[PDB]
Amino acid sequence: MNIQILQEQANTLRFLSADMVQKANSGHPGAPLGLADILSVLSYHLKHNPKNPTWLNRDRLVFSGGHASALLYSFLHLSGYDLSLEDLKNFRQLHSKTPGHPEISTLGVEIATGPLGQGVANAVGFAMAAKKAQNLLGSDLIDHKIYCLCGDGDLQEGISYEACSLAGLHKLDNFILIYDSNNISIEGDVGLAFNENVKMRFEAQGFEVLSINGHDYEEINKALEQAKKSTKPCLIIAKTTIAKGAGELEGSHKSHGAPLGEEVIKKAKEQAGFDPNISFHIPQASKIRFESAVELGDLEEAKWKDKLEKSAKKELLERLLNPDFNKIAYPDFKGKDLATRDSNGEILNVLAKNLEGFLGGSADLGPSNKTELHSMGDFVEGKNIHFGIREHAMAAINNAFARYGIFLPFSATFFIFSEYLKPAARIAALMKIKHFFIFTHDSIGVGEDGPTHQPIEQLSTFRAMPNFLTFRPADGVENVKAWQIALNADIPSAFVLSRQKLKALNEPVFGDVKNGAYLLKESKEAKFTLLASGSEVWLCLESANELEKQGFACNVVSMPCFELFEKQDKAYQERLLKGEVIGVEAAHSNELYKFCHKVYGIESFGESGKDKDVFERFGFSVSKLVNFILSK
Amino acid sequence: MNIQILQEQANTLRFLSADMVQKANSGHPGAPLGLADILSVLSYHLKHNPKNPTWLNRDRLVFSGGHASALLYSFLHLSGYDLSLEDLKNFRQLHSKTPGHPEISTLGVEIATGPLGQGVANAVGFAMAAKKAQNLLGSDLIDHKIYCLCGDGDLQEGISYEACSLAGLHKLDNFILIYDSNNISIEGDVGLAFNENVKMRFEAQGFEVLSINGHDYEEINKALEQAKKSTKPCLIIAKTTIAKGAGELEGSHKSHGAPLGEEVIKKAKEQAGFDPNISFHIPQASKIRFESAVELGDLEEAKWKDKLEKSAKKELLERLLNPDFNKIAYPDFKGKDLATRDSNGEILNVLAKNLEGFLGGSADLGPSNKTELHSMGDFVEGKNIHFGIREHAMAAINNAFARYGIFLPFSATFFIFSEYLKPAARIAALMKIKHFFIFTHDSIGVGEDGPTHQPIEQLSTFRAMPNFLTFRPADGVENVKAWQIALNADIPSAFVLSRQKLKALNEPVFGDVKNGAYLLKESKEAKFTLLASGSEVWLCLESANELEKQGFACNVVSMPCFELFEKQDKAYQERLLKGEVIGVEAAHSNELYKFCHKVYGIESFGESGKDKDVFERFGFSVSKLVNFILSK
Ligand SMILES: Cc1ncc(C[n+]2csc(CCOP(=O)(O)OP(=O)(O)O)c2C)c(N)n1
Ligand SMILES: Cc1ncc(C[n+]2csc(CCOP(=O)(O)OP(=O)(O)O)c2C)c(N)n1
Ligand SMILES: [Ca+2]
Ligand SMILES: [Ca+2]
Repeated sequence: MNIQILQEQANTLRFLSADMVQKANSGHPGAPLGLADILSVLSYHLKHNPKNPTWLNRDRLVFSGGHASALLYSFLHLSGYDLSLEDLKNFRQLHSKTPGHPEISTLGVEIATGPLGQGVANAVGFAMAAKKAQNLLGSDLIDHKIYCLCGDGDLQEGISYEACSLAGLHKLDNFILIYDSNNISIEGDVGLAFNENVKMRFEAQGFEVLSINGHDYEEINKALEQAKKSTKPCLIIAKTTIAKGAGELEGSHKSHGAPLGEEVIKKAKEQAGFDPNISFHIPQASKIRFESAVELGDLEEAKWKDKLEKSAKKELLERLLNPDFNKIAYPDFKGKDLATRDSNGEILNVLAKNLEGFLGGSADLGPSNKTELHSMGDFVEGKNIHFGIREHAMAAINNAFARYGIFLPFSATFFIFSEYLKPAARIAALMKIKHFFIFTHDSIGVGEDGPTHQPIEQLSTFRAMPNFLTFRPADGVENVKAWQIALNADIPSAFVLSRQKLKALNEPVFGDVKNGAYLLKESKEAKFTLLASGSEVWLCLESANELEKQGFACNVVSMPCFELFEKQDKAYQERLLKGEVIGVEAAHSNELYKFCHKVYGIESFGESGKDKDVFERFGFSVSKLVNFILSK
Repeated sequence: MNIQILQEQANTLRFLSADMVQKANSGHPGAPLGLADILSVLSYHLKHNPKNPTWLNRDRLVFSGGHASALLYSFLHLSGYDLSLEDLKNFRQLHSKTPGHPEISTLGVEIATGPLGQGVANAVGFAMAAKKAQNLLGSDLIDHKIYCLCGDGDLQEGISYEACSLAGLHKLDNFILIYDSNNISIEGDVGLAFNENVKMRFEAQGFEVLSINGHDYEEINKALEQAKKSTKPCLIIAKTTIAKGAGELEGSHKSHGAPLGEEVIKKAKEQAGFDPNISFHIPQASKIRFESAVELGDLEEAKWKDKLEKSAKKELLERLLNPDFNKIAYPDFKGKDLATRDSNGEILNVLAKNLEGFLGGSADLGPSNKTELHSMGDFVEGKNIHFGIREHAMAAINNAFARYGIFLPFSATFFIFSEYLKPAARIAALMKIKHFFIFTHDSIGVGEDGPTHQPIEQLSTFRAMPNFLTFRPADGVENVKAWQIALNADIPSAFVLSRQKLKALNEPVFGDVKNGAYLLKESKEAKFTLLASGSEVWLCLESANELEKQGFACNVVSMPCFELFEKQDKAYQERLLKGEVIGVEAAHSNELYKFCHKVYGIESFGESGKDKDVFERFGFSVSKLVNFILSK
């Protein structure tokens, strides 16, 4: 470790990154160039095995400024991960392993980033997950760091303050946040929009704060040594120059998000002692030095595996890595009238008891969402996590729990406030992680709290989001079957649950919850089919009975999951959807026109009043629905 | 102003609030009881006219903890606003003037609150709007305060840190934030989830911070006098006891969100010297003292009107209050191929030039969203607001600009990051305010940045949200017509705009943009109708020309606004939607099944690659769409 080798290594990273952006004619060269000295020093401190990116006790590295992807990919390549030089040459191209922002399908990428702020919160989540993993498995087996690189944009986002609040509270002395402070954003000088005392901000949240020049190798190294010894979460404020090394583009906002240009790169290479006429050059000394991570990480992982072999926690780790969902005996809710928040809370408790890695919490609404895991204690010793009023950071934190390697997390709030965490839910979907979203208080049935607390459009949002099952169970039995599918699925799920008591259903007549929609009532030569979910299913059952008394044969379809129903074959859908099909939901759900001729929904915002008063006002009564169905 | 009258006034507020919650058997009595001493003192400082809640230079009061509604309503009633005692007795009842959280249809309510954090950001917005109003009209005409009451929940939300960052930057010495620090939330002790040094946090953001006992009248008054003289935004940290005055429920989390109970209220009244056997009692001295606001506010408004009469800014205020949208000469984009972000940026500049109160900005993406108002300067002297990377607080701030009385604000970001501000967009919709949302980079056409930056489900979300027009113009001419409707509408609008160049359309054949969907091509005996919006309209025009060459008569429908089309009469919709109707959009838009037999959309997340590569991968080519339409 000396200046000449560190300079060569950092410049190798710079010019790989610049060359990648240039070949693509797209991307972000400024942050890579600004960060290249820090990452060169950090490569000496990072404990990781490039040949086994799943090693449980690896240090976790997060690039919250995911636009700096070319630098990440340069580093993964150089360090010996399964990412080739040819992969680097296909930066930002269709179907490459080097997409414009990082994706977990690229080995070595810990978590997808891009939407600013998320990475900072994910890094907090990894640090909390590491603290829990240490509680379970012991400090002999879990003792690693979590490093996050972030920029101005990350620290302006609300989610960064939310997550960092939690990091200070939980004394996350495994978390090192490195802030690239380059005074530049897309609109130019960061001073146009931000002038906080960042050191005071973070000290207020319980961090130790170090302040460095991010192009001085000795200072970077000294800060990392001191950070690694901290008794607090630590922030390193690193003053850098955007596009450092790129001559006329140094410090320019124009370097943020467009290629540097061929001539700028040539001049830059000249100044650094690189040949301007070659691209994608990796000097020998740098190549050997970066790739030493392979030998060193192999040895560290071997040492760890030896500690695991001696551990009393071997069998526990095996259960955490291989949960048996089929063994679980769920509650039997057959014939029991209940609010689905209450059925769901019972199920959460059964899962927490059966699954040592199943945990989670609510954003200050445990008692209302019914998510308390009774007698299972508070984090870190126990399983209940108190996220505070921090819906967005809760979801981004739990995204990281779901990536850590041994956890099955849930996030809970009122369905209306799903909107506060939706960007993080989207990242769960993009990554196809197993993270469960618990959303209670699902409709105008909320009643008195009024229209700011009454969901209308949120069902449409979650249904429209790809890679995300949205279950809206009509009773406890549906709620169980929903969980059984969710645990076995390869994508995340949300559970949309009532405040109010719902009536238990009779048994399926044809199909079941796994088909997304199924029949509760089936009539030969049906003139009408009433299709509903959740709280509206009994309205439909009753309306269908009135229609039958008037001489109309009816099917009734329960649809606890739209997305699953979309996947059924045509013969199945045809058997359910007979005659004139009317969909009925306390939501503004135009998507039901995919399966229904008519939709009996809610097209406005709600009203503050008693639940029965509000449902009647919005037309959810047997008399009104029957009059609609009979068109008069 | 003495202790005996202040105590009686505060207890009047307590027991009105308690009695209201109790009669409704629903609501939040804890915060009202905790806040009653502060609001009693604050009533002496607040400058307002109960008989004219639109008085432009009134102090603006915001209850960010909108669950404390019963206290707000008690105060409005007592002060002489148009809210009756009978209204108080219909708290939380269907169609009352006293809904569970405050709504602007209740006179005296400055902004709808309920979703935590929003109010704090709205209060920052009112303070910024006041600073701008002072820039325009002079400090002789604008010199009022903005008071915000907030709780733990507000200050844990990210949006509160975002907005308070901006308040410190902009030196908002008209903003007084009063934090009800009662150590209690729904999950119990706030320490389970939050332990920041709140004074240090706010000092880091450029605030003066005062710390008081919120049940000591002299200390409250002294803090307000000092706050009103501050050269910084000021935070008053007020230590209170939740449900103060309610005996066994004092300091209990059970008082947060459920009625205190009849016996608890009786005991409370006994201890305060009120008759336990009467409800909704207003003592004479308190009644006279609170209602003195009527005489005092009438006199202050009269004095102000005299200052207005002498002002050089009289004619300007009249133009601000009565904008003439019909006079505006928009750009003529007929036959011009352009990205709709670029057409839209030109329109923004024309509006900013024509309308003295039209202003706004982007969340660090001015250069990319094309929202710079060229040569119109930076806030406060000018019109461009640099929100930073703070999408959520931007929207909540602009909600308040739209409520202030003289402004027409826009908020801008990439459409994918609309998700970060959606809860505040919902409040714009709930209030039916004129606030315009500018969302560029609307589809997989984004290209290289990849799936985290490529909208899929966001169109469904905004369409599903009530009271919100979502325009997705196919060319510059549609973009203009969209603005013309948006300015005349009684609800907010979003503009969903391309990164990439789009082809100019030919003229409408039947209907126009004001109908939501209209015909570009109409054929007798059409076998197919191709319906699209935005960037997909030319695909449809070309595909329809290929279908015609193969012998199939086709209609082509441009649908720049789904919500407007939903409002057209059946005869109009029937003329457009002929034969087999296929909807085509680069979105996962199942809502199109409302108007289409088939939907040719995107059902997954996107991909990082060149825009032309990504569109081809996802099927957006004439050959592929024609093969789909011909079912083979
Ligand atoms: C939530 C969110 N909003 C907006 C963006 C677009 N964006 C990408 S980077 C950037 C500026 C970030 O600057 P910094 O974080 O300061 O980037 P650096 O320029 O210094 O490379 C923005 C607004 C985003 N990726 N995510
Ligand atoms: C964004 C958001 N999340 C959750 C809620 C539900 N909620 C209402 S008040 C509250 C606790 C707020 O506590 P404080 O603000 O501490 O209320 P106080 O109990 O002291 O009356 C919560 C979680 C909400 N209204 N908005
Ligand atoms: Ca920066
Ligand atoms: Ca509180």
